[PDB]
Amino acid sequence: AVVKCKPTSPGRRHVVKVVNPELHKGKPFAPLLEKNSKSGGRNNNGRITTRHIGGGHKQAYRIVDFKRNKDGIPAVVERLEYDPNRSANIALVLYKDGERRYILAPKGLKAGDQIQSGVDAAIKPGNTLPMRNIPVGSTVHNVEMKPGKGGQLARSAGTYVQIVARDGAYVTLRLRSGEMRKVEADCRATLGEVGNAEHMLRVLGKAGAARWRGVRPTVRGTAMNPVDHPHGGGEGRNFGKHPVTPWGVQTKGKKTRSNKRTDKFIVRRRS
Amino acid sequence: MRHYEIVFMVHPDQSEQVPGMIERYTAAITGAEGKIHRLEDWGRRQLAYPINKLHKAHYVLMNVEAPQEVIDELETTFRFNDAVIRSMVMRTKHAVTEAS
Amino acid sequence: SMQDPIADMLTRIRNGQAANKAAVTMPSSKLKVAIANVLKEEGFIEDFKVEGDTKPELELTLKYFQGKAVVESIQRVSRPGLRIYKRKDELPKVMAGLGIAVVSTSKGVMTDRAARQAGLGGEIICYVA
Amino acid sequence: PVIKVRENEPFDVALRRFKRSCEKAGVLAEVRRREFYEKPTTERKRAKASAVKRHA
Amino acid sequence: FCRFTEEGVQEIDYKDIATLKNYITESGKIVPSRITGTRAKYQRQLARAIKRARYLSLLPYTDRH
Amino acid sequence: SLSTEATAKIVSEFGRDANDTGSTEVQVALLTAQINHLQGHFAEHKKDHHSRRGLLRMVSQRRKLLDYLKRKDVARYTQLIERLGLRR
RNA sequence: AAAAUGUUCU
RNA sequence: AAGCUUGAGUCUCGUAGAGGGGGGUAGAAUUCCAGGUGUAGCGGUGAAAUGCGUAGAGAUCUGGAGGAAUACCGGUGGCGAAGGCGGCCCCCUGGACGAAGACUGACGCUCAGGUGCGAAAGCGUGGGGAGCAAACAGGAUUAGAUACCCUGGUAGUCCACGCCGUAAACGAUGUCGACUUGGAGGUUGUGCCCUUGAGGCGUGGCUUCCGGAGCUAACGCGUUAAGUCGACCGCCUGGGGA
Ligand SMILES: [Mg+2]
Ligand SMILES: [Mg+2]
Ligand SMILES: [Mg+2]
Ligand SMILES: [Mg+2]
Ligand SMILES: [Mg+2]
Ligand SMILES: [Mg+2]
Ligand SMILES: [Mg+2]
Ligand SMILES: [Mg+2]
Ligand SMILES: [Mg+2]
Ligand SMILES: [Mg+2]
Ligand SMILES: [Mg+2]
Ligand SMILES: [Mg+2]
Ligand SMILES: [Mg+2]
Ligand SMILES: [Mg+2]
Ligand SMILES: [Mg+2]
Ligand SMILES: [Mg+2]
Repeated sequence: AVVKCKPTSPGRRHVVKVVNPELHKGKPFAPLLEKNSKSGGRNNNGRITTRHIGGGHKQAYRIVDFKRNKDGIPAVVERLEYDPNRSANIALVLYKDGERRYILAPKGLKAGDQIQSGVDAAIKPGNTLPMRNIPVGSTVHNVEMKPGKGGQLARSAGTYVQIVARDGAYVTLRLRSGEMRKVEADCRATLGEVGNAEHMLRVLGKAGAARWRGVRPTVRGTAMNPVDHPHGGGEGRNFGKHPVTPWGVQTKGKKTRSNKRTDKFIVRRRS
Repeated sequence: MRHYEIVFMVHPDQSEQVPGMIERYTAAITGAEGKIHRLEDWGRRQLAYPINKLHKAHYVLMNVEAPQEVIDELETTFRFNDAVIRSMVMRTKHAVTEAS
Repeated sequence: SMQDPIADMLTRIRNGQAANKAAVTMPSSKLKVAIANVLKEEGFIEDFKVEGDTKPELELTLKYFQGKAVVESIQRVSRPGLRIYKRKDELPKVMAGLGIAVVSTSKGVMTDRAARQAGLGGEIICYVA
Repeated sequence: PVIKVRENEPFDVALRRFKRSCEKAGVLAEVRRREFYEKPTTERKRAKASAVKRHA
Repeated sequence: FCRFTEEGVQEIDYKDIATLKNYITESGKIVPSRITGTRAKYQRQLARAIKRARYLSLLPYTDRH
Repeated sequence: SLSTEATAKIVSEFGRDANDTGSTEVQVALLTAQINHLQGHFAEHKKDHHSRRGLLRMVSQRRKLLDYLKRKDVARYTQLIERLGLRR
């Protein structure tokens, strides 16, 4: 549940802890861990490409199975685990062949529940079938955009995708933003909503928490001098120009998609 | 073990599959030791209005004495299956063996 | 609930009188029976019949002198929510002795006059006029 | 109120029949009722009034 | 004159459309009890049956489709 | 509310002879069992207020029964509570 | 569709 | 201290019900989107204008999306402690009523403090958002019009979990019990009867209307009382201030 902390200190006052006692209180499954070093938001050129990234806490990358290739082999869920690399929780699952894999934990899924991938697999949360097989109406998550590639849509705490239609070889997905999107019906999609939906109710309560997550302080343009950011300078608090990025592009409303390769797939834009 | 008056109408093109489906249902019912007190295939009847987008549908009345779980399963199956268009599980006092 | 039986009985009697009922029946009780007897003695009803073994029904036969009720009024003075006990000196008289006060005394249920004569009083069960 | 003119039948008569059918249905009345929202309370009151009237 | 009562039925059948569609008008509306002279309980049952039929598409909701 | 068979079983357990169904203890058991049955439902359905009202009433009745038992004969009451696992 | 008001005490 | 069965409960079998909670779905309709047909109006009102419309509106057909509410049935009909509860289906679930019988044996009633529920609005977080619609805007009307009318239109209305705790939350009528003339119904049981036919004779539950005695300031109430009494609690003591 969500847990509003008592205000024994300022900083602890506004904290709301999304507690989840079914998560594994211990070291995660070591084979599926790999090293994931932090960037600081810095590319091969060493330059801060993306600002407000750094410090953080050391994290170990969980090799989460987004592809779901183990067709026909059912898998029992061993334990829900904390994944620091995503807002979702990750269920460690034991396939009957012997293999262990992490999956995004769905909403209703928990230790002891069985899951299954492939065409034959039954329609119940955690099961992964091509969207030709999944019925229209369904809330699905971890949806693949290209078949066999890996689930790219709806992986965040409490997200999902409504399958809204199947006009031939393409199913239409009502994405979590509202963007209606044609995806091939051969693309896999894990039944249910990804399950950590109370995640959004967590409030950090202090700057430190943000820092822990890896989020360095964001200085406002307007706070700076003209040389650094368009919203720069002014004796006192001036701001007599239209909101723009640090690189001069308008920020309140100006659409920045210019793909054209994938406009075919976008049925209706989000609004 | 309560009784259930089920009536479901199947897509008219899938009429050839219907008997098989019925059989399967019966098996399921019996799987958890339940009875099937009547089973009337009315066949393709003219609908009063077009459900989904067709004017005829293949009706199947079927009365059961079964547990809850089995009924739930049946319902789920119905929901899944595009062949069946409408189902209507009803609770019924008595076995209601007589013909309609 | 039936939280005063005597009172209820009295009410029934009164209602009978009002509505010209030849008889008035109710669940019998020893106290109730005594009261009935007292009433009979004093002159306000004809006869009482306690009919039954397991569930005895007290059935009072009401009087109607000249097309009107004999029982002019019949009020409980003592009642469960407030009991009224009078000493011999305190003892009441209903309509200056033209009407009776049924009083329960250590030597039986009786009209107030009787009690006075005896040299005692007690729970003034009901004024009957 | 679906109508169709049968073989050898006047127009006026047909129209009349249609009107009758409509009346039976209570279409116009229904429409009127649904022109504006009546508060449930108001509706109840109206019903009560009607009932009272009926008690002649 | 209530027919159901006369018949001696425990419950009206939604499947028996021939009986039901006497008690629904041409447009598809459920006919009043006061008009048909049905008993109140029976009327409710009848209504329910009609509804069921409509759902299953034996009777129509309205005379449009 | 309560299944017939269950009720019968309860009666058998608590009532002295099979037709002894009004016995205070038996009644209490019936109530208690019913309460237990409902507890799960209530947990599932927190906002079902009307149903809860009934449950509350039942509980009250049970309490009353217990009280009645206690004054008449304490030992029996003590036994009964032990049997049921009633707190007090 | 639109139609406000009438000084006090007798 | 011992009992008894009338009060109060329990069990058996049924009964009707928009009782409550959860979940499914159905059709009609409004809205929006896309596409077709088509052309100068549509829309609105008292009349207008704002508004929408030659960029093709409105009308009209097709396909879709969504949300909300459930026509008819529907009824001084029903159920619920009151608030309230209305498509159909399922799962969980509370109560009521009757039929007989069996059992418990006063276990009752009422209840300050306390606890719970409690329309609508409102508030909190997250969803949702068609229609309606405070606020707001414009158009009217007007002497003015911070309104009524029109056009739009946000919060809200919807859902989830909390809080709020009030309403003409009214039957302006506390709860439980008894008793007292009747009629007309409604509703829902049930026993009896050649059902010789939709009927006849009862007996219960709940309930609308009239009306007798009686009560009342009168209005009225009147077997569901505001009659006659009993138990318990609540509340009132001129108006304004408040
Ligand atoms: Mg940033
Ligand atoms: Mg910030
Ligand atoms: Mg900043
Ligand atoms: Mg500076
Ligand atoms: Mg610059
Ligand atoms: Mg300045
Ligand atoms: Mg029930
Ligand atoms: Mg005995
Ligand atoms: Mg509200
Ligand atoms: Mg307006
Ligand atoms: Mg204005
Ligand atoms: Mg809100
Ligand atoms: Mg108040
Ligand atoms: Mg009212
Ligand atoms: Mg009041
Ligand atoms: Mg009257």
